[PDB]
Amino acid sequence: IDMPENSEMKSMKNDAFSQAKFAVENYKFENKISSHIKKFFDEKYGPNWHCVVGKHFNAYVSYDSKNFIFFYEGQLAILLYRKG
Amino acid sequence: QYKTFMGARVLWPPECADDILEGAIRETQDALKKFEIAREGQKIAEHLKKYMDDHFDPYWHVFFGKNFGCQAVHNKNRFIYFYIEKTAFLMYQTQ
Amino acid sequence: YIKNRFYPSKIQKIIKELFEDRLKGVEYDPNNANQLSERLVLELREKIKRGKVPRYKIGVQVVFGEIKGQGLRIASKCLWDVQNDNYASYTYTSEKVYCTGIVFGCYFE
Amino acid sequence: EYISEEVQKAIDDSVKQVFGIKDDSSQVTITYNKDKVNLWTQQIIDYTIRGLNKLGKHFKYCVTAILQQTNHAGISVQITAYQDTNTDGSLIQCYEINDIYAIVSVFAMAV
Amino acid sequence: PLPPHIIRFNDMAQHLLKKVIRQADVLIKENPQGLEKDIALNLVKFVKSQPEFKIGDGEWQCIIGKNFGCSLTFDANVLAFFDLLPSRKSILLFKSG
Amino acid sequence: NHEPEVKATDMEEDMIKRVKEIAINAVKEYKQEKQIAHYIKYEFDKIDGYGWNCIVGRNFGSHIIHQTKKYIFFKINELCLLLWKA
Amino acid sequence: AESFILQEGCYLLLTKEIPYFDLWNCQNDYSEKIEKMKKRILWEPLGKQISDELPKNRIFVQTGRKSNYGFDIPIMQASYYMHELGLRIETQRLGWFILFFKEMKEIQITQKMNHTWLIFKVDSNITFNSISKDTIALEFTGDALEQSFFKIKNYFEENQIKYEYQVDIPAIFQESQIAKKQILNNEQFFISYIESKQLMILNQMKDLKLSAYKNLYEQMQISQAITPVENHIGVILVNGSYCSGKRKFAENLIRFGSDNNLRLHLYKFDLNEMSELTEKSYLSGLLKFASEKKIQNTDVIVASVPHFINTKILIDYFSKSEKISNAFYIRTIATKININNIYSNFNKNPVNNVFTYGVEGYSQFLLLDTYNNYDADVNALNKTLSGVLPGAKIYKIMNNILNPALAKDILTSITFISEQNNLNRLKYSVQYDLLTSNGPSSVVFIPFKLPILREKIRDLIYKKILQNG
Amino acid sequence: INFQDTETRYGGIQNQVVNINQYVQRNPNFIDLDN
Ligand SMILES: Nc1nc2c(ncn2[C@@H]2O[C@H](COP(=O)(O)OP(=O)(O)OP(=O)(O)O)[C@@H](O)[C@H]2O)c(=O)[nH]1
Repeated sequence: IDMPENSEMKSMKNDAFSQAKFAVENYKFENKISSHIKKFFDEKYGPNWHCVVGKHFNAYVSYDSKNFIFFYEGQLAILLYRKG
Repeated sequence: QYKTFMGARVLWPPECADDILEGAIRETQDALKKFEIAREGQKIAEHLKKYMDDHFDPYWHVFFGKNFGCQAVHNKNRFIYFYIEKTAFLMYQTQ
Repeated sequence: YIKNRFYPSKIQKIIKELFEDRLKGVEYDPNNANQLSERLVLELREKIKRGKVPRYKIGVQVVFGEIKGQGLRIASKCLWDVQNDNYASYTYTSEKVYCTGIVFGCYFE
Repeated sequence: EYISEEVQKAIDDSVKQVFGIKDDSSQVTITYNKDKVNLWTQQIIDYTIRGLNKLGKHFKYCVTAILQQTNHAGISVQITAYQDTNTDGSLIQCYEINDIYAIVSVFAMAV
Repeated sequence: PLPPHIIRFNDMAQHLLKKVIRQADVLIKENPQGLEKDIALNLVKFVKSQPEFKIGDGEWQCIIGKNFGCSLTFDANVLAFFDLLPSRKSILLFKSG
Repeated sequence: NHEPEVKATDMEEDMIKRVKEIAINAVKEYKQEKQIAHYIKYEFDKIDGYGWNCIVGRNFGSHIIHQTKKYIFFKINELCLLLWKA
Repeated sequence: AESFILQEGCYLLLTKEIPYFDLWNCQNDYSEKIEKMKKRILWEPLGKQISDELPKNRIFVQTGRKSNYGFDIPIMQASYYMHELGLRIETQRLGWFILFFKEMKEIQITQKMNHTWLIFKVDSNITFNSISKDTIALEFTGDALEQSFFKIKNYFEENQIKYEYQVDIPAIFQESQIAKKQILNNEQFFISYIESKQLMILNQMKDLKLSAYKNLYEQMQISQAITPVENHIGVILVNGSYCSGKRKFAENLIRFGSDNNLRLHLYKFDLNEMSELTEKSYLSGLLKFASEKKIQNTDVIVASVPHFINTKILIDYFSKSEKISNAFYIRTIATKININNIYSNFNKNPVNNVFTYGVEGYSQFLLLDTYNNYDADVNALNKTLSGVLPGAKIYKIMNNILNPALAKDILTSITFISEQNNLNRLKYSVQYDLLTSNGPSSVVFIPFKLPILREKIRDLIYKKILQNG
Repeated sequence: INFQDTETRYGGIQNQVVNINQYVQRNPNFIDLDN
């Protein structure tokens, strides 16, 4: 229902979905999931990212423009954004 | 083992400075108590991060709720993680 | 069993206000330097007498000198259980002076 | 159940064995260096505490050290404790070779 | 009283630094938007002007940043590096050796 | 990982290549900013006398001078390396 | 038809980038039926889903052993059209084809690749059934991912047919050749070999048999190195034409005891022997020094060769003479060039052997000495030297001053013994030819004890120099 | 727990001013600064 945006052309927006859904099935604890998403996105694009996973949580963060992606993945919610 | 503190359950040995810790520990239940309730969401964490940026160093992130979990890099010795009455609170700084 | 505990920021403050108001940008006169240390060391000890730490044991130490295009290293190492015993320290330098005080703490038991 | 003179002997053993050389030529070949000072400080303290742990005494120690480059600046070193009359104590020592002015300050406390 | 600040590393006599602080603060207010080029340009062209600051081996350099690291063969007399607390800009001033 | 690339430069060809080689070696060897700058500075102080200056980072701007044929600013994998003489 | 080069061991096909096999489709009759698919009527096995266009998508048809030979079917560009149970693929090269979701035997998908892929197997392939090996990979890109790949995934769930994830790169992508050039995104070794054999033949037709074969390729993978000889003596020479300023540089070097060598033996000259030296007597001189000082094996020597002796016969004697090799070996060779002494005459002309002492094989390092020289001229010279000598380590000294890092780099670095330079120096025998004569007539010395007013020295330096032409 | 006691001591070091070869500042010095 909510989809905060990022850069154009689906360089990044397209990548995150495809990766997240390998991630959700392949593990059970959030630890390996968030670690896996962050560990991939550091190698591909940028030097320091931040990721959150869960069914329910409040949050409010500072970041770099057009690098904030938030999406409801299945029952879970996944949050991702660069910083640093 | 989540040792008890006069605020709430905090994982020890602490990975944050004592003054910063005490500030967080007292501000959370003060700010909850005075004119704030559990029904409201974002407008808490709003105030918490504002309070930290006013006095302490400028760049903070706050995450709290009833279920989540994260890995994250952060400035050295600037990690606050605590439960209070089955509610997880997490905060950290980045340059 | 340690209900009351030693925290670094308190002594950090305490030494902070002691040093500036007492030193007041003084110069390094040889005839009085050693004994300058003697007054303010005991003054310090008096302050930590009201530092609110019953069993923590207080091995004060001070350094006082003049900087003259001069390189210096001062460092220390500890032997204590982290859960209880802890330390604190402060430095303070003007254009030609430097005074630095370290305070130990060991919970008696 | 100790004697502080023996503590001083152990410290002297450490410092002399580590850098101190009987023939006085290499200690001029080893002057104060900006690069090497860190290794020297950490190595001195580590070897000294190794010597201190060779002692099986149940007492409880702590260490401090100072390295001054030249005599011109001058310095004051002072101790003041709050401890036991019977067993507790402290110790100091000053040390010199050619252009290195070293000091050690130790505290020994019971339990 | 000076505007508040943090001295990470200074080597010139304090008065030179005081002048630097006052001008830098008023300028940073004067140019609160744009690029840090302009801050460097204006700061140099002021600093290059005064009959003070007479002695120079090479000549003036001013660098601004929020994240970097550096190695510099500065002239042994003059070098400064500090930060302006409202904005937290790490500002570096020296003469080329 | 990727090769370097000059975003702004003033050098001769043979001298562009040497800084290429040394930047790759420096990043392969050390892992910290002041260490990188210190190493490159030493290498070009060995090869061309005294008076090199180098600033490495991710966020900075500059007003400087140099000798006319001795300035370069190039980027490697989102790292901005600036180098100049005098 | 084809055109190639064939040298000795291997050959090079000049034209390989043109694919051996390619085709196009010239029959529209069947494609027209698919092309025109009216909307309002539907046919069940396809479904009815609507997708405007899915451009920029790639199709790979796998080929087996024939691909390794160089015969392969190329990668097609294509777009897709989606329906509830089928997929209408538009290939630019081959037309409109139909994919039903029952044909797939096994399934894999990969997150490793830069774009998301979908591999599967089908019994009957679209192309010639004879050559193909009946596995098909379809890439998805851009909007296709959200629009198609994920809907197909839902279909797989509902049927419970097994879908697998492959972490590593698929084997078939590694098997082929066009696969290699599309996943990535030798000849210079060929060129180096040809020029190497040209130079070796230039040395001597009879003696140009160092490797002269596939053993040369074993030198390509000779990167890893190791060598160290104990109980011997490491010499660090210093070449340089006359009036290059080598003696005092060597003395500046010997003062470096700080490094981990710590003990090193000077070599000391004086001018009166210096007149009467010869290549042969040199060797005896070093042996005499070794006996005189009772030198241990660890320590090293700093000897400064005059200009008149020629290093070629010296290396000949190092390798040939028994005793010398029994107790001596060469660490490294340094050199010297002076900008002020570059030219022999006022008309541009070079003094003897300036740009032949720096050859890559024989002299490791090249140093410039400059005093009171404008910077621009020095830089121009830098370019000329780099041009004359293809590869050399050029530094810059100002009036014989040593950076301590340079001193460490010189003193501790032994690389001359390494076999790589041992073949390199043979590659460059023709260029490093030095001709010089030593004799009573070539160089002479005259003792003289008397005082001299300076004006007539100016008479000499003016008249003899201007009229020397 | 009443555990009063007190002590003192002093270190110090020899004094000597040479001032013959004195007062060098290596003029083209180098340092390494970061943020
Ligand atoms: N005074 C002066 N020195 C120079 C000049 N050009 C170069 N030099 C320096 O002086 C040295 C020149 O060497 P020479 O004057 O030929 O005498 P040398 O140093 O004994 O050289 P060798 O005869 O080979 O041993 C160089 O190494 C430079 O360091 C110049 O124009 N004037």
